[PDB]
Amino acid sequence: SPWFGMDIGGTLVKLSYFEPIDITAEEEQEEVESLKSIRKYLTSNVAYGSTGIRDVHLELKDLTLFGRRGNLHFIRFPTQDLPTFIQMGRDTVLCATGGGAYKFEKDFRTIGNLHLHKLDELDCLVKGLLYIDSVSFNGQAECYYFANASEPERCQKMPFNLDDPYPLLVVNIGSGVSILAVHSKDNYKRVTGTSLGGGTFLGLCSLLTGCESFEEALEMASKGDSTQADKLVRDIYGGDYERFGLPGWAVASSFGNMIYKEKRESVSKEDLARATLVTITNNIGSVARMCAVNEKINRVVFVGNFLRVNTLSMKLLAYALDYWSKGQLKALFLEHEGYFGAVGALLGLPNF
Amino acid sequence: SPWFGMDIGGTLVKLSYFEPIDITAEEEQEEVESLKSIRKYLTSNVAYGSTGIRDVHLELKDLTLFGRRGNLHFIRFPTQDLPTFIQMGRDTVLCATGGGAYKFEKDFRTIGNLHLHKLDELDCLVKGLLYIDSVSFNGQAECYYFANASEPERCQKMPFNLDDPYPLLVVNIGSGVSILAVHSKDNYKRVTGTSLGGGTFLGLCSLLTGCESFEEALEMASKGDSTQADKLVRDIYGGDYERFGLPGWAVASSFGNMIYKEKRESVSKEDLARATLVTITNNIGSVARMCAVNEKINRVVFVGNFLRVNTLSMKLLAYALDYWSKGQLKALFLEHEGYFGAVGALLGLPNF
Ligand SMILES: Nc1ncnc2c1ncn2[C@@H]1O[C@H](COP(=O)(O)OP(=O)(O)NP(=O)(O)O)[C@@H](O)[C@H]1O
Ligand SMILES: Nc1ncnc2c1ncn2[C@@H]1O[C@H](COP(=O)(O)OP(=O)(O)NP(=O)(O)O)[C@@H](O)[C@H]1O
Ligand SMILES: Nc1ncnc2c1ncn2[C@@H]1O[C@H](COP(=O)(O)OP(=O)(O)NP(=O)(O)O)[C@@H](O)[C@H]1O
Ligand SMILES: Nc1ncnc2c1ncn2[C@@H]1O[C@H](COP(=O)(O)OP(=O)(O)NP(=O)(O)O)[C@@H](O)[C@H]1O
Ligand SMILES: C[C@@H](CO)c1ccc(CC(=O)N2CCN(c3ccc(C#N)nn3)CC2)cc1
Ligand SMILES: C[C@@H](CO)c1ccc(CC(=O)N2CCN(c3ccc(C#N)nn3)CC2)cc1
Ligand SMILES: [Mg+2]
Ligand SMILES: [Mg+2]
Ligand SMILES: [Mg+2]
Ligand SMILES: [Mg+2]
Repeated sequence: SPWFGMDIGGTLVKLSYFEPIDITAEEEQEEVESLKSIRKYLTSNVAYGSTGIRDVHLELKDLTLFGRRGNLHFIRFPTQDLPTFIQMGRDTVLCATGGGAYKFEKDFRTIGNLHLHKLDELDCLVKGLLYIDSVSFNGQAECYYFANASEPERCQKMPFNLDDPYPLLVVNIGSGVSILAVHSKDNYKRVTGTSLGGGTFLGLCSLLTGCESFEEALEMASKGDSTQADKLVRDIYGGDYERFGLPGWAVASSFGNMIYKEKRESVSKEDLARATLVTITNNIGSVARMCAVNEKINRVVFVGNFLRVNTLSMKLLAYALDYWSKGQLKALFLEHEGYFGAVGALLGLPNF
Repeated sequence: SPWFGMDIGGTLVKLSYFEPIDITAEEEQEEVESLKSIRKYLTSNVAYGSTGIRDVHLELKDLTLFGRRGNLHFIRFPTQDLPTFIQMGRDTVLCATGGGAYKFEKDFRTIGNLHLHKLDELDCLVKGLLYIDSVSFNGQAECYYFANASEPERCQKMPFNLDDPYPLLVVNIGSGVSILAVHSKDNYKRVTGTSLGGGTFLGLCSLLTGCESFEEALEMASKGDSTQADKLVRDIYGGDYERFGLPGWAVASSFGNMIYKEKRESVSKEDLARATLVTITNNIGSVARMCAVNEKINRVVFVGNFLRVNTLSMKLLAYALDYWSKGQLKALFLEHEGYFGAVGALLGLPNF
């Protein structure tokens, strides 16, 4: 049967699909038409229906997996459209993770003889992240950081080696945020989480601006000035708060200048989108910083789809984590964004 | 001259005023008319102008201070109205703290011969909190907690003894949030802060609901259901996330159900006010919890005017801190709310 792993999150479904490329002459004969149809559909289209997308740039080419060679594909669609997916499937051993592996278990079982194996969303995240870094991104580093993140004229993406990845703090920014302390391949802990995550960005942005997609919210934020909404240290002190080393540009109160009616009447949607992005991103960085200090871990890797096509938040995390930790913590990022749980689920197939 | 301490914050000015009650016969004669006018104005009115308020219920009666007996009064007004206050003063040694002691230093000096002494906002907070607990609230405890905070039929305010108050984590929830680790009367550190504070509650509430006061925002929140806006663990899993002990009712994504247009169209202003309150309150509790764990401190006292007339947030902090710490941390509260910096500033008078 086809080799899939699926991570059904609170907002997005992520699917990893292994396309064999070593199909012999006899194997092609023995391939049933429904299976050939699935493989050709997945590999000849980059858009599936109105809301599924194959992230072609992430494809791992000529990967050896379970003793076969193939291409590993990365596909996403909204969890809201899982009914379309399941209806397509009804018209296979599925390793599935995320909350939706449990929430929609009975729905997957409407597919006759389908064998669903539910796997833990954070176990799959850790296994998938370690796996992808181990095999490399087609010979390039999977992990990167922003060098000189405090100096815009210098700041640039650069590769980072994770060959000995432990210990590692993993900050998974999805709908909500989970924070993991990883001590070895089989020893990690969920330190805590925060509810101020990607769904808070998208939900608050939607309420405040009328945006109707994540991409629109980011486009608005790129044009906005968060300081039109936020109350800064310099708005309270007139300058720095010197005694505790707080710069005047630091945010004292997110959205705190919106207590003034005349400021609410002048602020733009773009300013509000950027203030929402800045508020959520700084809170994630600060929680990660406190967790790293307590866990005695100095490498913090941020993953999850809050950061897909979101260089603004990545650079803010890189700058803020470095600044507020006095250079003791380093922000790291991974090219495969939000797909690690789906890969980790796929990697569970040999156990069944 | 009159004995005042003033804390000029990012949103509110707090004023502590000592009314002498041991005025002799000769002292009354030597009292100049402008001074008698100030004392009678302050003690015969509970509303000053359109926006100043004396919190009569907080008055400390027959306090011995600087060798005299008197009543200690607690007065607040918006920082936006400090121009009215200074104009009243122009038509004295002022110990002043908060950011506004610096921001408005030149304005205070428009009052002829006035001597301004700027004091640190967190030093004054610590000194004032320790002082008020030491003298008691007219014989009652200044500090309280909520007993049995997880059981609504039992939950009740009860006094707490701080006679040996160290160590103590102090969470100051003003416009922004400062977190202090207090080891002795003269040894404390500002552990960190968060920008998601009282100004975020009021500013976001105002944007989302059109409320035009803090009190209106709380009234709205009391009628709302935050789960109409928030995405809960049970919305993602269908139930608890058992592996990591996350109950289905926990918030996975604040405002995370507002990514759906039809839910934005059905949610009420009251629901949005309550979701704003819950989001900000849980984040403050969680940051306090992480700081307490790292500082090895098990008593966390929450102060600042985000919590004035705000039993909803106090009870949520008491429940959440107890729940998420597995009973290892206790939330404490103080009757004098947001006045500690103003008292601490007053206590600096003998140094000048
Ligand atoms: N399964 C895989 N498929 C494709 N490329 C891989 C895979 N695993 C690792 N790689 C990449 O290819 C490189 C060589 O891997 P590999 O052929 O396993 O040699 P090796 O690991 O150095 N020695 P060994 O594992 O003992 O045979 C690695 O450094 C990765 O960059
Ligand atoms: N096309 C998109 N649609 C919706 N959200 C997007 C999209 N692209 C990026 N995002 C962001 O990515 C977040 C979801 O990230 P993701 O890691 O896929 O979470 P999830 O697994 O669905 N949720 P969770 O159950 O909390 O693990 C959203 O909250 C958005 O901030
Ligand atoms: N300055 C004060 N003015 C009014 N009441 C006070 C003051 N200081 C403390 N109190 C309260 O009054 C009680 C008695 O205080 P006090 O008269 O100082 O006796 P004491 O502290 O027990 N002994 P001592 O300080 O050595 O003279 C305290 O426990 C407080 O509740
Ligand atoms: N009447 C009120 N007007 C405005 N805000 C109020 C009022 N009553 C309570 N609040 C809340 O109290 C918060 C301000 O608390 P407060 O401790 O006085 O901060 P501040 O000292 O002015 N600010 P900061 O400079 O950050 O210390 C506001 O953000 C509101 O959430
Ligand atoms: C799995 C993923 C799905 O989306 C996810 C679930 C839940 C959460 C939230 C989370 O993990 N939480 C723990 C820490 N929480 C608090 C709250 C108050 C106090 C105090 N006082 N302490 N901790 C909030 C929720 C994220 C991601
Ligand atoms: C004095 C008072 C006035 O209102 C006040 C000032 C400032 C603040 C905010 C504060 O103290 N901050 C420190 C911690 N911050 C971050 C941000 C990102 C990362 C990472 N990565 N780490 N830390 C945010 C601001 C509160 C109160
Ligand atoms: Mg997820
Ligand atoms: Mg090898
Ligand atoms: Mg203050
Ligand atoms: Mg005594």
